[PDB]
Amino acid sequence: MDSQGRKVVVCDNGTGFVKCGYAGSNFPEHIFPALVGRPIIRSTTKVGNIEIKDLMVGDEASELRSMLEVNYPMENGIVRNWDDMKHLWDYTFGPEKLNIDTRNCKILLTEPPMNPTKNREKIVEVMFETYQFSGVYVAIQAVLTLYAQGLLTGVVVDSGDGVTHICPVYEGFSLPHLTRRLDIAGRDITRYLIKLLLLRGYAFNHSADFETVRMIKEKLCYVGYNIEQEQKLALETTVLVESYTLPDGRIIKVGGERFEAPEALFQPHLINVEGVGVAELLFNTIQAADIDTRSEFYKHIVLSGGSTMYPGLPSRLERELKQLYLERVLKGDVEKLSKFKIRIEDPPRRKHMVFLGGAVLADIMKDKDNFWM
Amino acid sequence: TTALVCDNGSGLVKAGFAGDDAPRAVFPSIVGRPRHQGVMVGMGQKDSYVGDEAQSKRGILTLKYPIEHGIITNWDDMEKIWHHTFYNELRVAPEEHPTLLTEAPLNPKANREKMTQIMFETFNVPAMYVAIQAVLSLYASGRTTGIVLDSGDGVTHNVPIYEGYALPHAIMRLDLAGRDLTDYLMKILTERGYSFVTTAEREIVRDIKEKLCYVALDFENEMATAASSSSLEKSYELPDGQVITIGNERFRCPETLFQPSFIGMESAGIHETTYNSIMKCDIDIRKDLYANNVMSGGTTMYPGIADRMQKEITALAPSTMKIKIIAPPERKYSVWIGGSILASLSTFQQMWITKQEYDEAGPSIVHRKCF
Amino acid sequence: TTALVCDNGSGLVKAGFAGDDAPRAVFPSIVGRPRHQGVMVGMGQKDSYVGDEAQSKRGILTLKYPIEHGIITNWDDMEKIWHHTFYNELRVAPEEHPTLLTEAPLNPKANREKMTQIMFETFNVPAMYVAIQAVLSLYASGRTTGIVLDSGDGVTHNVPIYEGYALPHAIMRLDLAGRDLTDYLMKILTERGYSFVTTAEREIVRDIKEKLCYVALDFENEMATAASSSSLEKSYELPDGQVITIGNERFRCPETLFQPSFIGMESAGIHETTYNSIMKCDIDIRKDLYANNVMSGGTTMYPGIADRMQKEITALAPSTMKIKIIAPPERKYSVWIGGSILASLSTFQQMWITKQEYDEAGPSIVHRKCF
Ligand SMILES: Nc1ncnc2c1ncn2[C@@H]1O[C@H](COP(=O)(O)OP(=O)(O)O)[C@@H](O)[C@H]1O
Ligand SMILES: Nc1ncnc2c1ncn2[C@@H]1O[C@H](COP(=O)(O)OP(=O)(O)O)[C@@H](O)[C@H]1O
Ligand SMILES: Nc1ncnc2c1ncn2[C@@H]1O[C@H](COP(=O)(O)OP(=O)(O)O)[C@@H](O)[C@H]1O
Ligand SMILES: [Mg+2]
Ligand SMILES: [Mg+2]
Ligand SMILES: [Mg+2]
Repeated sequence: MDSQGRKVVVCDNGTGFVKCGYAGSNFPEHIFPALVGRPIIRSTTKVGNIEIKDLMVGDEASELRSMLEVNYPMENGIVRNWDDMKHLWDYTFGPEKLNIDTRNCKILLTEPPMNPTKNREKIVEVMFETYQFSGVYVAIQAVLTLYAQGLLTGVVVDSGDGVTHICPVYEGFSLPHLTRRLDIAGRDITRYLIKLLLLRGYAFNHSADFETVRMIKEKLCYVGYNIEQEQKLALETTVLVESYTLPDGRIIKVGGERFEAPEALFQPHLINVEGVGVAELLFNTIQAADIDTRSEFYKHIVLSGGSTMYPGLPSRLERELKQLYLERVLKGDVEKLSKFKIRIEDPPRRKHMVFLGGAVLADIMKDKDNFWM
Repeated sequence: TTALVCDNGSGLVKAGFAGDDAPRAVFPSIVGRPRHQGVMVGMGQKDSYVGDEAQSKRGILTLKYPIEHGIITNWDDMEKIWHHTFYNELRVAPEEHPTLLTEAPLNPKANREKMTQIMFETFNVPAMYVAIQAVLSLYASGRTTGIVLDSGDGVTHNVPIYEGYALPHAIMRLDLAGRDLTDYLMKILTERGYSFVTTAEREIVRDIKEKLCYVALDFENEMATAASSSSLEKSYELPDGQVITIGNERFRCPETLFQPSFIGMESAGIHETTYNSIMKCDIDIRKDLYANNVMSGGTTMYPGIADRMQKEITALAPSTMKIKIIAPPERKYSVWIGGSILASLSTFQQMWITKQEYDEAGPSIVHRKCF
Repeated sequence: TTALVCDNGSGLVKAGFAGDDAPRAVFPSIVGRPRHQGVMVGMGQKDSYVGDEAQSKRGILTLKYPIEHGIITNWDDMEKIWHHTFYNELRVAPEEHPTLLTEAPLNPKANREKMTQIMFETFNVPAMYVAIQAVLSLYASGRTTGIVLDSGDGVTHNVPIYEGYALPHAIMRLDLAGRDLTDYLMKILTERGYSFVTTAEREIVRDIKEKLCYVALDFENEMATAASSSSLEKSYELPDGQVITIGNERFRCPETLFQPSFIGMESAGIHETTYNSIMKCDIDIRKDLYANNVMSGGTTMYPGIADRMQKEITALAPSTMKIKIIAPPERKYSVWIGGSILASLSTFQQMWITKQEYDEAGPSIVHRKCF
């Protein structure tokens, strides 16, 4: 912490989850969803004795969502409802949760790359025009991964809730032109899972329902390692079928949808998106890099963001890269592939915007923070 | 006290102490400027990387050479190379140590003057001397007669010497040398579809040339065989593991030395150029300039290049006298070894340039001690 | 009897009968295959659209271009384009008509050989020839000497010519052209909050490149003035009726040609490339090339490109030389009009690869007869 005793905070401003903690903490103290919402009377629900404020925000708006019409202020990394966005931060720093409650302590911001410039600039306005912060910085979202991982060279794969990014960094140099986006992220996988359950005859349609299929997604879904083996095991045997309990207690059952939904990351054509799956977009990025740098990117693939948590994703991802390298570099000279040293950093800790390297290793007291000006 | 010996070649700098048998440091004469913005703390970036530090990191660095065709063209890089030479490779304080430098012949006098100035005016050397690269090779090969053939990365030059006396009027120089054979290889590889482009890749094309190319003993016969047999095709493995197959290209590259028309210039090949030099010398000494044809420099390392020379010179010379190329194993460092001899010898100390004389007379002194 | 002139460049295919003044047909070299399952049995038959159908149906098609950087990459799709060219677009069957194809320099020879094999085996043409695209552009001008600059969709290259002699060593090429300028526009529009990502939408971003972008005569003045006011903020309609409007993105894309470091390539821009090629030419040619820069190809259509290029070379070249830039009004068709002139030429009627010569030598004949 500062020699002035000031504290420093990180907000990921995540499109789905705000994630907050003090500088140097190995954990966030508070994880909560970015929902903001208003009370709505619904026929299908008994109105409780629990008091509902005229604006619920954050974790409270998630548990009481059954009474609430909920918005996300952030979509695909761009603020799309600026008033709820203000109210989400006004909740974050208030007496509740991360009670700094003050101008004096510093905040780090994380912006996605290739972000429409006005989005960045309005944040830098309100941080100094409303909270009147004493210290602010906006960091390249990709580099924070490598700071936390303790690396300087590697290609960062960063699938959040809103958008997926790939960003190479080579020995600390930013290579910008090798940036890529893929418009598949945790939100689209959720909507696609809604459709897959609709075929199985469960209807979900309320905004309060979106959180429920997210909780389904997080607990039952996984990425197929050999997609042919998953399909045969679904066709031949019943074991993939598993139960879940909805809020009203309906004991719904879900089957091969557990893997058919996450697979969209490798097959964007299952959703409407026309492109290439995460593995092939990652491979084309490395192949575009200058020829000597490729040798290191294959050894330092680095994973970030909650949509990378799906069981088996590192294993599936490694398979597609090995097969791509066999097909297109070794030109099918199969036995040579024993020489292809490839490695994926997939550390089980993977809310990978932790703050240690970005704050305390960058300043205890310094002229780097932007300041009131 | 011990002198330093330094061969400031375009291509590879070679430096070491006098009286040692081989250079103590060899490193590429490249200064790299990072072409991308750094973003990380703890990176340790700086305004430039040099030598092995640059070669080993070129995926970020726009490599440029300071020396073009044997002329120093950017003193603000060359000063950094010399700085790297003394303090990082040899780890020596220069003000203690006099130094023998090298130059090619027919090099513009402004280059030699600025070079001697930088030595006294910034590194504060006690004393120094400038020797012609060719001349040192006869020291290395231990003899006092021969037409020296020396070919670096940036110059090919020929210097007939007899009875210890040089014949300046018969000096012949060509700018076709190792780098133009690298660009040529980089051009012709486009025929097989390898699009090597930009400076960080040119160093890879060099690594192919430095390992797969060879000199044909009968060019059109090798062409006909390459056009009909895969025996001459070889394969090389790129840094990402993409293998490539090379053939016909392998010998069509260094053939350029014997047919400079391949790179578009109408000067005669090195064989005709060496023969011209002999035929321009005095009649009596020709009979043993056809012996003692001493090769030097890394561009003479190609397999068979000694033999192709012997064949073609024999086809040009009268048959009643005998050609014999001299081609040491050490020839890549022969120039430096020749300096390592010369700087160690007695009878050289009284003919350094010394800082007292330099400040008295200025850099125009080089034309009155050196050759 | 009559020859066919067929500029199978990347981007837009151009074909027509020799001697005609402008192409009979031009259409995009794209093959469009359906990205949804074909399910309306009946009219919805076609499994692969080519050309103007694919360009039109693009909403449902994954368009792809079978020529990448001037190198043909999918030969089955390329065959469909030629088949479309002869039987559907020209409506003349190939068996009676010799074909003039044309190609960029330093392409892999395998491209030239297979293109010929397809011509004799599949379309069964009487004879054919493969001119280099640059000299065709020089013919169209009615010009005996000049330095040609073709800037296609996929390749930009300089070829200097004097008295109709070519200078192969001075040929130089850059793989940056109208495609990568479009892909860069398809990034920088995201800075403003649009998003184009599908292959069909890349056709819309090309369209806006043609209509709104221009080369800055003074880029840093243009940047500073663009920040002052909406005076540049031109507006354009998407097919959906969404309206987009653009500021400094108008010139930042064209500027990539002069500062390739925007797309991260290390090569110099087209101005410094042009001057570098003249410096490779023989010295007495140079004065006459400065008076006869001839621009060609669609990428040279941007407003002000002739003036900007003149300014850059005038600064870079010796101040006594009179730099002028030949930018014909019709220069988009210059390559095809040049072919139409060559295929009419009474001397050229000997130069064809005639069928029996391929029947003798196989595909390798192209390296004997063609330039
Ligand atoms: N264990 C898990 N398995 C699968 N998905 C998860 C898991 N944990 C979180 N997610 C998903 O990851 C997304 C949130 O990730 P996060 O990194 O917080 O995105 P952002 O930081 O951009 O808000 C949500 O879609 C959430 O459902
Ligand atoms: N084994 C080899 N085969 C072919 N060419 C070589 C080989 N080794 C080096 N070369 C070429 O010979 C050149 C010689 O340059 P160098 O010897 O440094 O010149 P100088 O005589 O000025 O020191 C090298 O730059 C390289 O291009
Ligand atoms: N004003 C313009 N009119 C037409 N095409 C233009 C214009 N400006 C730029 N272009 C671009 O020029 C390219 C067409 O060049 P093309 O004729 O294909 O060259 P080549 O056929 O030699 O490859 C396309 O990318 C097109 O967008
Ligand atoms: Mg996130
Ligand atoms: Mg040397
Ligand atoms: Mg063209």
